[PDB]
Amino acid sequence: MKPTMMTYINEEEEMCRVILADFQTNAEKLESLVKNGAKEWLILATGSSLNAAQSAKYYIENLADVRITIEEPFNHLYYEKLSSHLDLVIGISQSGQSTSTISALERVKKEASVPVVALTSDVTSEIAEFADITLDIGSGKERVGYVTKGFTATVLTLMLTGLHFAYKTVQIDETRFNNEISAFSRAIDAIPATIAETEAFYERWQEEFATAPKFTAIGYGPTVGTCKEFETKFSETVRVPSQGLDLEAFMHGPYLEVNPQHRIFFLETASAVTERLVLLRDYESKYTPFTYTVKFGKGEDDRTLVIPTDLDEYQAPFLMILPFQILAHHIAELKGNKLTERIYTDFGVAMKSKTKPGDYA
Amino acid sequence: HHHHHMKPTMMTYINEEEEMCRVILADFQTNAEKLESLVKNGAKEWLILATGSSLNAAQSAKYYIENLADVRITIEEPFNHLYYEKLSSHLDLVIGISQSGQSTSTISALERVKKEASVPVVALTSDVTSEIAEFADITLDIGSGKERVGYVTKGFTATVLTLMLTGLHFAYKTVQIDETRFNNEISAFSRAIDAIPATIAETEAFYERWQEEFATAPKFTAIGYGPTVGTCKEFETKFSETVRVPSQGLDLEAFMHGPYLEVNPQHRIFFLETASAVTERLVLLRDYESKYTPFTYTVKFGKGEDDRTLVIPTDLDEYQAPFLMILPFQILAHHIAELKGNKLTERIYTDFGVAMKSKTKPGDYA
Repeated sequence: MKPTMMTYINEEEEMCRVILADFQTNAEKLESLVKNGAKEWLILATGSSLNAAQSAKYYIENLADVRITIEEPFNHLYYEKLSSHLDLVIGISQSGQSTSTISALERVKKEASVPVVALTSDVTSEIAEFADITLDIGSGKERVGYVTKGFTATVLTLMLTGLHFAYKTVQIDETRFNNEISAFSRAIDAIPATIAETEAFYERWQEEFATAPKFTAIGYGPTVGTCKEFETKFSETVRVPSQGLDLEAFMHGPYLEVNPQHRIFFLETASAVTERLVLLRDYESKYTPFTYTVKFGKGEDDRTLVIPTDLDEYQAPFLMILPFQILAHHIAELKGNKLTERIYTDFGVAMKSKTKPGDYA
Repeated sequence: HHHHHMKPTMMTYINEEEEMCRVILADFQTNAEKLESLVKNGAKEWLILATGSSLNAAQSAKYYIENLADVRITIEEPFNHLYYEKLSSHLDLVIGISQSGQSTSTISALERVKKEASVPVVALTSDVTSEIAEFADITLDIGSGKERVGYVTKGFTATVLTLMLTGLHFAYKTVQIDETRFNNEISAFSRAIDAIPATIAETEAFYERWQEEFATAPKFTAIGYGPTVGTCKEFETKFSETVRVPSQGLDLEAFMHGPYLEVNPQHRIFFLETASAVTERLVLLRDYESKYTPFTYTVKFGKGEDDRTLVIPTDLDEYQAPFLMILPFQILAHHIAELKGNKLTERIYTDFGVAMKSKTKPGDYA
């Protein structure tokens, strides 16, 4: 039997337990390159790796004295200038085989003396050549190309690395450090219940998904990274048009597209701007009956998928993606998309975007 | 006087672009000087705060400006910026852009910058008397006048041109390009403006040739790279608002890390082709996807391979290209929307901006 996305989703709980138990050693490796701190970071990543970076960015910036810029690497190589104020560069590629990410790091290594870290699931892959250190996201080899556990591993590894960096640079104290670890431990404990809740939600609403012509996920701040990975996952698997959007970006064009067949997910986190999400959900629910909320802790009705733990908005993207990983798989299979039958398998090599054929079952 | 049958349409405003651009070109040195008065010691790090079509305009002009001047431009969504971003210690200039000047996100993000930092702030808008002007040191007019259709066309074009010409003048004034280059750039934009009517006509011919392929299109994609990613984002905004089927503007290489797996034989895919270091990558992708959807099209300058290419009849380089490369899509958005029966003069969701707290006032729409 070939693995499926569910194979890997079911492996996330233990994988994250291990990452949380062992994160200080990778963080120490990174810290040793920037012993006086590193105020300005550049992350070079594409696809789910870029979405992972976007998902972790504000958690890191909230705790550490750090500003993170995230750039698509092909664009970066050919069109961007390097900042003279850069203190650390991180390249992220789960496979370590995306040519754009590799090539962008090579350019940074050739042009600047800034420390370069690679983050990957295969520390012997091609990306390692152009980094001072190469760190392991802790996923192992994921043999389904519609990445689930590897995305989650990247997000958690980034967050915990930033957490430790904040502590080592004396931006937070031991109590805050430990309380953050406790939050992640509780979230990991909630993974099976989160899977169960998503199963229940899917079973309840499956008739609304079978012929849905369009999906949209709306988030804000940290959860824009979750919306981008929703987009990537749904596009690749469900294969109907799917969009992940910032709440306020939505208000300057996308709202005009809404029709009564749109299926729209609202990602709700506790924040200074939640009232704006509530206004928009109430408004759009008048025009489409196919609205859903994903949120933490509390729920009000059966159109809300309640993740049974509490995370703050910065931590939230670690677990907020999980329901969507599952829904992408289940809705794709419902539509008859047969996800173990691979498609466009010659593309990465033909297009010069991958060093090798995908190592997928 | 409201006359229901005499309302302006997207075509009204498209048809005003040529004359509007002549006037912008005539007068560009004045706005540029106003900006330059705020950054006399130089300005290497710029932040542009803008949303929607204003953001897409910034993205469309960014690499033109960076190619001529030793400047780095960061473009940020203003709501997100206000609530989630830190300011760089190294920022030299902030530009807020809003065509109406009434987008609360952009206004509030500038307010934060005015309250927290001493960095000069410029606002670019069609209405210099609007709310955005409160939170800028100087407020510059994009030169469009009042556009009373929500699906902006001329205003978008005015913003891209105003940004490019401002950056051109900045580069020349600061002795980063020579007089020959400065004058050659003005001539390139003048030729492009003069090519607007022919570009309209070519787009009409292309639309007439392929309209049957657009009528029942369920998904559109536009693919670009470097400068033309801005054009792709404005394609996405315009098509989503008017044609109202899922419409995506994508970077060439980003397409290769997820979107390619969505392709099916109903996808209508536009390839934006400019001369560049990376055009061979676009050729590879077009040839590959043409095996899996029959609905492929190219938009390019100068000359074209076949009748599935829309040929914009002037010579613009890749950095200048986004000024004119949007024009065919503005026309196509209109025409395809109307073909689909979408009745664009019938306003929709008109309570939204005020109810959602994203606009300070109702839209001034015909």
